This record gives sequence, C-alpha cells and structure tokens, in this order.
Amino acid sequence: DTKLTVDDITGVVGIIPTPSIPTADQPGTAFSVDLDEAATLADAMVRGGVDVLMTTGTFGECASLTWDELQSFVATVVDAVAGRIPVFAGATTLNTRDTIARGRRLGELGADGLFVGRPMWLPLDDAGIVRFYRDVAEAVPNMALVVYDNPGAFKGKIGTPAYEALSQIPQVVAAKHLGLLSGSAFLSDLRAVSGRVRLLPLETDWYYFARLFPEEVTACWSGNVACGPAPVTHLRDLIRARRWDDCQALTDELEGALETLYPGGNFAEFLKYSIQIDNAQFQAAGFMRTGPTRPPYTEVPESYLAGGREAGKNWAALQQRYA
Amino acid sequence: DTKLTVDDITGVVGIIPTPSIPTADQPGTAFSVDLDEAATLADAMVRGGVDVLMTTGTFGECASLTWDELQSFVATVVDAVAGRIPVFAGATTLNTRDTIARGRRLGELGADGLFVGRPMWLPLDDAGIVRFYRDVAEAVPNMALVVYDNPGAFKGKIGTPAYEALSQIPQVVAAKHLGLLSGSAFLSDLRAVSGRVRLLPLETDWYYFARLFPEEVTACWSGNVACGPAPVTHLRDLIRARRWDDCQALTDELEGALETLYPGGNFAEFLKYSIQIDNAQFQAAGFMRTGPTRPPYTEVPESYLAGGREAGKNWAALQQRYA
Amino acid sequence: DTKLTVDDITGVVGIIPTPSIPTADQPGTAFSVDLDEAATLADAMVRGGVDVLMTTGTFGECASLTWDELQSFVATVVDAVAGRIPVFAGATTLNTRDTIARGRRLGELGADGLFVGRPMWLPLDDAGIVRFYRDVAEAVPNMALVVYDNPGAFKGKIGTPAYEALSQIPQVVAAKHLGLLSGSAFLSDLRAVSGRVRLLPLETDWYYFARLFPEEVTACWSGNVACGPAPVTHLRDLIRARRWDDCQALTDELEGALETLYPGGNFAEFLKYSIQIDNAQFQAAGFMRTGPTRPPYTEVPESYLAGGREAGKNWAALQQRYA
Amino acid sequence: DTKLTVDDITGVVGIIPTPSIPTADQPGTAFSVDLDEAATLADAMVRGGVDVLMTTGTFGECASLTWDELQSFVATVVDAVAGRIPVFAGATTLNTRDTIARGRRLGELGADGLFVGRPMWLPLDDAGIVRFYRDVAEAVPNMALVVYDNPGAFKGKIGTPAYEALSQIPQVVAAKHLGLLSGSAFLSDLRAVSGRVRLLPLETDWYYFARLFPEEVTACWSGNVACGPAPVTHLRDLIRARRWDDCQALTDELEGALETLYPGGNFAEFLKYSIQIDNAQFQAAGFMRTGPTRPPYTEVPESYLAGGREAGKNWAALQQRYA
Repeated sequence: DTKLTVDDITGVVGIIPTPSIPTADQPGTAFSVDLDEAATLADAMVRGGVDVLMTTGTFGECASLTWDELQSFVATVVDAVAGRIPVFAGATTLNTRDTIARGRRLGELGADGLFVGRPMWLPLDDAGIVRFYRDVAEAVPNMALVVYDNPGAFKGKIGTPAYEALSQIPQVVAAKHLGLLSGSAFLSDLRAVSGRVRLLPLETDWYYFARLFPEEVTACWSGNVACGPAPVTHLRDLIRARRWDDCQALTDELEGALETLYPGGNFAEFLKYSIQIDNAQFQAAGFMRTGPTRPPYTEVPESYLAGGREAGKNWAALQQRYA
Repeated sequence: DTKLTVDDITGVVGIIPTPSIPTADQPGTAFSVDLDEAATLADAMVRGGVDVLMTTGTFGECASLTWDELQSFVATVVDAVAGRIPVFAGATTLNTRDTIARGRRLGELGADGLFVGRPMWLPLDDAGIVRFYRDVAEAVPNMALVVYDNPGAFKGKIGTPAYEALSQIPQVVAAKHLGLLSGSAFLSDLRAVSGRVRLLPLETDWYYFARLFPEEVTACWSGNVACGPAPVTHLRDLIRARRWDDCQALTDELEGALETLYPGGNFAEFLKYSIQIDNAQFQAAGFMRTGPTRPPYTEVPESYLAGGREAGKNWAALQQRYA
Repeated sequence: DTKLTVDDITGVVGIIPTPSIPTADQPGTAFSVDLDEAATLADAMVRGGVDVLMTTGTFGECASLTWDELQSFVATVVDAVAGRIPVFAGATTLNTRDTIARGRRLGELGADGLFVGRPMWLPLDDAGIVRFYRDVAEAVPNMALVVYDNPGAFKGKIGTPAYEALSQIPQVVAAKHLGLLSGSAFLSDLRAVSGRVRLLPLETDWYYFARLFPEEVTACWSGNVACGPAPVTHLRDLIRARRWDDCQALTDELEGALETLYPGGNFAEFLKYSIQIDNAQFQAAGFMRTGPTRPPYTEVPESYLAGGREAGKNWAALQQRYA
Repeated sequence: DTKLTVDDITGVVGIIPTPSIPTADQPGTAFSVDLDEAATLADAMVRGGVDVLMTTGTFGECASLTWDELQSFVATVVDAVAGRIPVFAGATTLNTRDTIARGRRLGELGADGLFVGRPMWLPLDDAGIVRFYRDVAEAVPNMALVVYDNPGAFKGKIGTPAYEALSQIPQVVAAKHLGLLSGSAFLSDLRAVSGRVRLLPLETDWYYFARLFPEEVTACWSGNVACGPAPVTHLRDLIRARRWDDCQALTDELEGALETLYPGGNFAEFLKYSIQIDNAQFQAAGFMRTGPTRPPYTEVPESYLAGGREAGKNWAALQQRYA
C-alpha cells in the first residue's frame, strides 16, 4: 500500500488548472494541453511554497480532457515537480472500472496519489459512495486517495456516515471539502473521521476551522494558487503562529479579492459556469498563461467572465503584496 | 449525410438494456456483457415489431459499461438486427470530443445513428446544448441523431429555444422526451421543431399526444419492450386505427402495471436508483435474462427493488395477453 | 348540506381580482377596496357569460386584504351577482379555526361556497390536507368547497391519495388545478376523483383535456376574465360544439397574448411577483379599473410589470375581437 | 422610539412554546392556551436565568393560535415576567397591516418588543423584506424588533443587502438566525450589520461563533429552554469565561441529546413536522406540561414523535445535571 498517510497532508494543498493552447475550444483540436506552461506552472507552485499539488478536478477540466491529454499533462506535472512535494492526479470517470484503469496508469506515471470524484450520471447514496472508494482503494492499493466532496458536480453531499466508513480505508488520507459552504457538515464530518482523514476547507475559511480545531485542521485546499500562491502560504504561516488577528485580516483580504467571483453573489449560479469563470480568473491574474476552455464548456454569460477577471486582478495585487 | 430523416421515425422506438453476466457487479470483471442474450433480445425486438431500436441510455448503463463492452454490445446488436430496422447506438460521455470519437467508431461498426445524451459534470445552458449537438453532427454527418432529453441525468430540461435550433440540424431526427412528466414543455417543444424532429413521448402518454397531434406525434419510445413488446406495438396499432376508447383502456393498463415502479409514487426518488430498479423489472418480467448491474450502481433500498419486480410481473401479464 | 354539487360546476369558472383605490399600496390606508368597481366588475362577469365566480385567491390578494375589506368586498360581489350564478368566496388563513370562522361569516353574507387554500406556515402532508378540508367541510356543511391546488403558495402539490379522500367529501365540488403545468398529476388526480370533483385546468389547456375527457373536464378556471371574458366563453362554446380545429386556434391565440407575462419565459420568476405582474395586466387591459397592489407585495422589477402590461393589451385585443 | 438597543440583547434569548390544554387539537376548541402553565413557564425562565424571552415563533404555533389566544397568552407572559427581563411577543401574519395592528396591541399589553417573521403567501425579495420591516418599525416605533430569519417558513433566506438596510433601522435590535445551518451567510450578515444588530445563532453552534467573534456574538437563541434552561445558561457562563474545552464538550452534549429529533438524521424531514416533533419533545422533557398541537398541524408519523420524545428525555437528563 501507500506510504502517504493523513500525517503527510499539511499546509497548502494547491489545485492547478490544465493550461490550454489557443485552439483548445475547438472540437477538432486533438491535443490541447500546453505542456510547456504545465511544467513551469507546477514548478512555480513548488517554488512558491505549495505543500501538496493536485490536478484535474472540476476547474482543471477533468471532464473535458481526453485520456491522452490527461496522462500527458500529469506526466509533465510529475516530472516538473521532480519529487519535491506529493502530487495527486485527478482521476474521475463515469464508472468504477474506468476510474480504476485510469488511476492504475496515473500511478505508473509517478503520481503519488489520486484525487478522485465519483460517477454522477446517477447520484450515489452513502452506501454506493463508500463502495466506490473501497473498490478504487482495493484495486490500486499503492495510491493514496483524496476524496472529492463536490455536492453540485456529483449530485450530493457525502454523508457523515459515509465519512465514518471512509476513515476506515487506509488509502483515504484527505478529502476536499466545501467548508462553511456546506454549513454544519464540516464539523460533523470532522468528528466522523476522527483524525484519520485530513478534511480540507477552502483557504477562505481555513482560519475559522483551524482556530477551533488546531490539531486536526492543519491544511486547506486552494483553487487560487495558479493566480499566485503567496497569499495562501502566508495564511498557513499565520495560522501556524496562531496570529489570529492577522489571520482574520488576511481572510478578509482574500474574501474581498474574490467578492465578484459569484454572479450576484449566487453560489449555485457560479457552479453552472465554474469552469468558464475560473478560466477568466486565471487569465486575468497573469501568474500563468492559458487559452480558452475545452468543449463543451465554452458558453457563459459575459458578465460572469467579468466577475472572474476582476477577481483575478484583485488576487494579483494580493500576490504582489505578499510575494 | 445520413439517409435517415424524421419520416423514418414512426411507431415504437424500443430501448433495450444491456444484458449482464452473473459477475457483472464486480469491479474486477473485465467483460460483463452477455452477448448471447444481447443477440436473442435484439432479434426478439425485431420479430416483435419494434420499429426503431436504441441502446445504452440511462438504464442501458451507458455510464458504467467499458468502451470495449459498448463496442462489442453494439456490434452484436447491429449484427443481430441485420439491417431490418434502424439501430441507434447510445453514445454519451463527459465531453464533446470523446462523444465524437465514440460516435465515429459506432458508425464504423454498423450503427445507423447515435442516441446521444450530453456532458453533465457541469450543466449546459441552451447555447452549450446547441453547440454540443452541432459539433457532433458536423463531425459525424453520416450518423442520424436522437437527442436524449433527460433533465435529471444531464442537469436540466432542454429549452424551447434550443429545440428550435436543433431542428435546423439535418442529422437530428428525433428526441427522447419526458412527455407529461414535463407537461407544458412537450407541446412547446413540439411547436419549436415544426415537424422537423420526431418528439417521442413515453408509451404511457403517447395516446394523449397522438389524438391531439395525429400528424406529428406518430412514434413513442418505450423502456419496457425488453419485458415484452406486445403491449407497446399493440398500442401503436390502436393509435394508427384511431381506436381512442381502446387506446385509453390500454393506456390505463400500462399505467396500472407500472404503478409500483416509483417508490411511494416519488418520481425523483426513482431517478436516484433507476438503473437498479429497472434491472429488477427486467429480471422479474421473464422476457429476457440478465444478471446484476455494473459498478458503481449496485446499492439500492430493498423495497425499491420490490416495486420494480412487481412492475415486471405486471408487465409480463400484459405481454402474455397481447402477444 | 349544500345544494351545490359537482354537476353545478360547468363552463367558465372566473376568478376576479379585488379592485383597489389609488392609495391601496400604503400601509396607513385602512380600507383599500373600490366597492363600486367590485360591483360593476362582478356584474360584467355575469353579463359576459361567466358561469361561476370566485374571489380572493392569490392574485385577488387574499393574503393582504384585511378581514373587514374581505367581508365588504365579498358582500358587494354577492349582492351585485344577485343569485344569477354561484359565488365562491376566497377564504384562506394560516390555520383551520380562523378559516372556519371566516367561512361561516362569508356564508352569512350570501356566498354559495368557499374557495379555500390551506395553511402554509408549515407544509401539510396528504393526511394533514385531508384533515383540514374535512374540518372545514364539517364545520360549515352548508357551503360547497373549491379546493385551491396552488403548489407554490401552499408549499406542495396536493397528492393523488389526498384527492381520493377529498372526492368522498360531498362539499368538495371542484378543485382549481394546474393543468399541463403539472401534466401527469392532473390525469392521476382525475382518475382519483372518479367524476365526483370537477378538476379545473387553465383556459389555456382546457381544450386539450376536454377533448380527451369530454365527460369529466367540462369546466376550466380563468384568471383573465377581468381583462375581458369573451375569449374564454367563446372557448367554452367551441368545446361544447367539438370544433377542435377552432379550439386549437383559439388556444394558440390565448397563449400568444399571455406570452410576455413570464419574464424571459421564466415561469418560476413570474410566481415570485405574480400579484404585482397580474395587477399590471388588469390595469393595461382596460376592462376594469384598479389601483396598485396592497402591502407587502409592492416591490417588483419594472420590466416585469411591462410584460404584464403587454399581455393585458394583447388580451384586450382578443376581448374586442370576440365581444 | 424604543429604549431597547442591540446592547440589551446578550446571553440566552429563550423562545418558549405556547402551553396547550388537552383539547387543543380539536377545531371546536374555542380557546386552547393553558394560561396557568404559561405564567409558571415564563416565571421559570426568569428564575432559570434566561436573559431575553420570546414567544410565538414557528414551534410556538404563531400560525395556529387565534388572535384572542395570542393576546391572552402574551398578556399572561408579560405579567408573569413583570419587567424582570425583556419580552418579545411573536407577531407574524400574512400581511403588513394585520402585523402592524397586532404589534400595536401587543405593545399596549406590555410587551417590550415584537418577534416578527414576514408575509409568506408570496416570497418577498430583499426590497420587499426591507419595506415590510421598515413599515412595521415606522408604524409601531415604541417596539424593538427581532427579525425572524426562517428560510423554510417564509420562502427564502434574508439577503445580505437586506441586513445592511435593516441595520439602519433603530428598532431592529436582533435577528434570530440559523447559525451554521446557513454556513457562510452568518458571517456575511454579521459583517453587513456591523455591530448594530445582534445576530443570534443556535445554542448548538453559539460557542463556535462566540470564540471567533467575541465582541459581536454575545447572545444565542434557544428553542429548548422549555425543556430546562440550565444547560443553555451554563453554556452562556462557559462562553463568558472562555472555557473553550468545556464549551466544546457541552456543545457535543447538546447535539447528542437532540440527535433523535431528525428522522433518520434527515433534517428536511424534521422541518415538514417541526411543530409536531417539538411538541413531543416538550411533553417528554417534563419541565413544562402541555397538550397536543393545534389544527392544522396534528398529523405526523408516530416514529417521528418517538424521536422527539427521546430527545426530550435526553435533554431532561442534561437539565438535571446542570440545574
């Protein structure tokens, strides 16, 4: 089995998008990954202090990359990271067997673990959710697993009873969580895993949960590191120092920079177009370069992209200040 | 260009499940299709008078079959039908380019058309829905298309403006529709396509739309033909003869047989476990043989299977009556 | 018991709004009903061929009228009708005992029956729905009842099992229903009542149901009669004559006139401001005069009002065409 | 204007149910309040150390009491409290003018403030919410106001822009909130009111917000005090002493006692029958005596009541321990 345990998931779990070439929004484009930018981006996350790197969740366009793009992208990221920090390759398909087959191959390319959502053509209940992760874990026992708890994408919030059983699977070392967006669930799920799984809130509410549960909530995830990771690594140091006033001030800065991300403040509307909106944010922040999104997620109200671009520009100023 | 048009879609559009072997619920099973049963079932549909055959929608486990299994199953169905009726192969993936790649291959294997859902990791608005089907049609112009309008599966009902644009695509010959389960929408969508696309209601409300719109609503779709097609082909013959009193009596018989399908009449709840519940119905009806469902959709409340099996046994009595 | 039965509910069931004085939108206005307009409107409905008159449903502002305003309005309407057609007074409160007490008084003022929603602070389940209507029926056995099946307003669609039990209550003579807006349910409910309750669809889909069930669906409700009742009474006459082609053409004209009612075709958005939008339609149609809406439903996007105004103008043209 | 300000809302804001007589579930019962029990309950809350008392929210059956019942119950509570703590009378009707009329009378009967939901027949947008409360404030300026933010009851969560406007109304001194049940909303609303309104979380998550925002979140509301207030006033003393480990332990004890309230852990299922389930909890805890619920909220599954009863028994053990 894997050597990675919950103890290895600390600090900033950075999630990067997949850089794209200018024709990436055309169905006739066979290979749309900018591998040069993928390598420089992954290296910049390491040099920027990111503690764990993950690829190809929702905004990384796990849904819309071909298999050849995904494996080549992951291979490039793994090679650029060069063993400096753990790398979890995002592997999510419509069924258990395809996910196992992808995950086996991604492990063979040097990924240290798998960042795994679940099939969503139909929703899975807690019984089916647990069965799915147990199946993946037993089939690829060498890979650590980060559970992808995205209620909107996968048609349901993972139940606290499911978290109890998932914490008995040794391969499950962390879960990407919604934090306060799921409300009371984070705290219930936290008790359920009983320190056996690192529950990752967003960096915008890491401080709240870390102050309340400092020995357990020692890590966050951030989908913003590709806009500049210095605000999030600075938050990690402030939390370690238990500098709560500064943690609160910085959390307000982070939330203020992302204020325009959700159209009219509506979260559910943002999720309908999250791939497109995040793509505009990554372009505008200027920390990395990337083209358009892949088919079919190329349509979006223009005002939503404006919100994303303003969030990117505001985060760029935070990156400049804290670099 | 495909030679099929809307005029070719008349009568019973039967949708079959994918027969499974006894170990089909195990993640280690490399190939889980019962090809012998697939061929006999496809032949029984033709001999039973089904007018158009489709495979691998939701209950056909499009989500959970491997690519190898889907090709083999469709090739076996195509061979067994032997050109007697048009065969539409269900091809739905997480993105446009994989769907195109699969659709090309399935056409190479002899399918006459594709039964196409749409990517659902994120929802698609009407613009993204139109662009998706336009991309598919332009890339595979030799395949006719049946649009799969499943709001629960694909996270949204197809809008009337999208149906207007879809009816301008020559390859789009039909749409699998919810009928009265989207009460006002079927009529709005029917006007939008203005005779260019066959809008398929369920067999349980075909009579209602046929009597009101005799020149346009000349076909239905049925997910129950693998329990015995005789009640559905009989309904088609009653409708063609405009035997409205008999149509109402038969429609009542179909509804009463399927009454227990939805747990507590709760439709949305049946959507959560439709693969599992329908599988139990196909087993109980006796017309075909099949094993369990494929991972990950193996978990279901026991009493939900009770409703499926009683629906299968009820349907079996109708098949014996009308055969 | 009431001498009114299901047999008496045939033709056009017209629902009128509550005419208001110019200062009706002010919380300091103690009495905001234009009683002169109420009398002339009620008389115009009778002379225009309306078969049954109902008051104070949702757009009649049952929620926002004071108890003194409701008594005076109903008494004025009852006196104006002067026994020419049955009058159903809208009585809906937050609980069973207030509704009973209001209903007894409205019967004393001469109403032939009560048009009754249900308490909605908490939703009622089917047992609670039946218990509520049974309590009302038992407390005022002299009054016929029209069930108000408004899923949005009362937090739930009335279940088919509830309809089965309600059809055993002799006072329950009709139900104001959704028609194709909950298509499958209308047919389920219709079988459930087995002719003992008149299920009223909207005038915009009455033709469809009346052709399929000529013995059962012999009446509709219309919230548009206060814009001019001639198009709807003409539809009644066409249905009686089985002039299906003309029925379809007239249905298309009614839908065309009401097209702009729903903001960007979004029905759910219309429900958010239905009182305000309907008020604009009544003003613009010119068949009656009324002031603004009562507190608290005075806030509404201006563009939404413009859609209601255009629908009122479009309807006034139909009224002119068919008067 | 009222002399109560946000500064006076500190500690435990106790909400009591309305004690009922054995025949309270019959629609023929003219008056169903146990006024003797209400007086002793109110006095027990003062003696138990509750800092602010409120009546007739949802579980207090604000919907189903008659106006005469509400007047007499509030008058009894006010007299028994005898000015020792502030009393907020729950007054929520279907419209602005009835609520204003009720609120003025409840002020004449000695209530210090009004605990006010909002009309819900139609949902109110943020503009409508603000106009309603402003109307109430301007019409009865002698009464302080507690805003009742119950999304399920009133068809929507109060928006952050509405809270900003509400915080400029002097009469608005507190808002009964959902705490972690509306995750990030609590903190957004907290920033919006900027110390001018006391945002009341639940007893079960007060510790978390109080530790993070000790200057602002100095009070909670509790619907459990009529089972015994000693656990809640102890939590208040623990928070004031910043005994965080004890606060966490006590919070876990409160959640443990209440876990059987929700059938199968399903929150939404509890809300459908909250009046009935809470009533069973109040009876079982034995701190107060009460009969059944009022029409129409008398129908409920027996197993749901059993879950409330064990919650009541479990709370009674906490009450004895901390008393």
